[PDB]
Amino acid sequence: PRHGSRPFMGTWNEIGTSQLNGGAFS
Amino acid sequence: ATPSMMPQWSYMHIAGQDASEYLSPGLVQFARATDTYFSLGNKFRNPT
Amino acid sequence: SKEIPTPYMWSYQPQMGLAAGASQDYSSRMNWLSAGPHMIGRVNGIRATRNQILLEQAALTSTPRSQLNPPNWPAAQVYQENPAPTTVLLPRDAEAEVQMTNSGAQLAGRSSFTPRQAYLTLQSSSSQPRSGGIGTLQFVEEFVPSVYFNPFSGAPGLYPDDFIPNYDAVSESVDGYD
Amino acid sequence: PAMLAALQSQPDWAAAMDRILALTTRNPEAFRQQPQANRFSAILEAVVPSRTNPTHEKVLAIVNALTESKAIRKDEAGLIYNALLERVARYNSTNVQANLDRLTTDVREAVAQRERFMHDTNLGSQVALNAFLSTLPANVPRGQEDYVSFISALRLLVAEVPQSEVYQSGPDYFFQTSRQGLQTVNLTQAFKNLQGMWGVRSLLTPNTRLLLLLIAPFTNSSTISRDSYLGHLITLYREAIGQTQVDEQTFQEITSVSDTGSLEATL
Repeated sequence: PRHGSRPFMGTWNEIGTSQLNGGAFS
Repeated sequence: ATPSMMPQWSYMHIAGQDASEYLSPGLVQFARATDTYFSLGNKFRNPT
Repeated sequence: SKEIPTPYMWSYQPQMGLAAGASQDYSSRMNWLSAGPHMIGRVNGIRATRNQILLEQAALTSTPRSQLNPPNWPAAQVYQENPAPTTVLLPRDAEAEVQMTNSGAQLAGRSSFTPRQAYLTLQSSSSQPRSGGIGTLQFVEEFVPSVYFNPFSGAPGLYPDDFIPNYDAVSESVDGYD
Repeated sequence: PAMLAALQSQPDWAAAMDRILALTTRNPEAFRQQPQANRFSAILEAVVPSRTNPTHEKVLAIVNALTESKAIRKDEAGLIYNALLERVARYNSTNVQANLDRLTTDVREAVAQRERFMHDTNLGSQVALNAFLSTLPANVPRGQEDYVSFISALRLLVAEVPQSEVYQSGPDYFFQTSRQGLQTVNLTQAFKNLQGMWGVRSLLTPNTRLLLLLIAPFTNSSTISRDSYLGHLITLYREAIGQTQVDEQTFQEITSVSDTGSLEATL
């Protein structure tokens, strides 16, 4: 079973404003 | 030796000179040639 | 008030390296009320010599500071442990082993295959030196018996206020919950 | 005590129209990329700036000043602040709202005296001493006039050791401290036992000896001659201070080479 998989220098959600899914808000 | 309380003990001869060197040589000599009829060696503590 | 005062001994906490409490010499003191002014004039003076000895051995052994019992000794006045570089004699030639094991059949139950061998001198002391709290062999070096040549003679402020055991020098307050 | 009010509130406009306009240096391509919601909520600011209400800020610029000198205790700047705000929220006006401004931009600048207060201890060291020297006897003691040199060495000591060297007047008797720690509290109205030997060639209670040992370092060829006792002792105390420095470095060396040990053949 093997995974490796790429895309990992971190993530963005850049600032001056913040992250996605909402935190709290239907 | 404890420098803080060294004088404190030599005061009471708890530590320091023996009972043959902290008395005036006159008494040390006299009491030496008397411990046959008037013992004096037991009253003059000797520290250890 | 008084002057040949009777040194204030320093207590220890084998816990946090900093010291703890302080109090006049609770026990070790003569009883001269059975004495007249021929040795009450010498006890007074033997105690003065004790005070002078304490002063000299304080100014000669201590490391000049600004707070009697510092709340956290800096990382440069606390006796640090400087061990010696540990030297392990790496007991084999890795290249030689791997090579022969791949070759021939050596399963290999100094060395005979190759006369190569090298030490691996490491570092031994630490990464970040210790900071807070001194050991016993430093307590009896830093907090020499403290002689208080005058009693609490001043405003609340100026007063060795590192003596009261229930002092929190961090917040200059007496702790509670007792 | 102001930027501590600035760095406790007030999260500029030049820095905003320097970034939207893309006139920065490091990353000019910063404001362009934001969502077109932000870029329309920062362009209508450096196009028509929104007013502010500074009262709180500079009022908080006054509390952070009081509680750092010492009035309003640290734990009361939640009643003091509300009280000040409500007073200045009543009588407010370009009258007060300015009278503050001056107070807040002067209290943080008129701090030099406070600095001086702790740089010549001209709060409880020289004002007290130059008061105590006025309670001394007349300045004409009988025996000698080495008096003045000593009494001047005292002032020099108090002026060149800012550490604390406070001079209390703990009732009738003014007493010299050697440090806020205070483990050398010597009584300075109890050297009217040196208005004895001020001029001669076992009567010194160590309290006097304590003062001598305390100032000695700051005496040179001043208290001088073989003015008895007072002369020598000062010289002998200085000699002992030098020897104590010698022994201090020696003991640190001998304990770094490696128990009483050094303490015996040093003392």
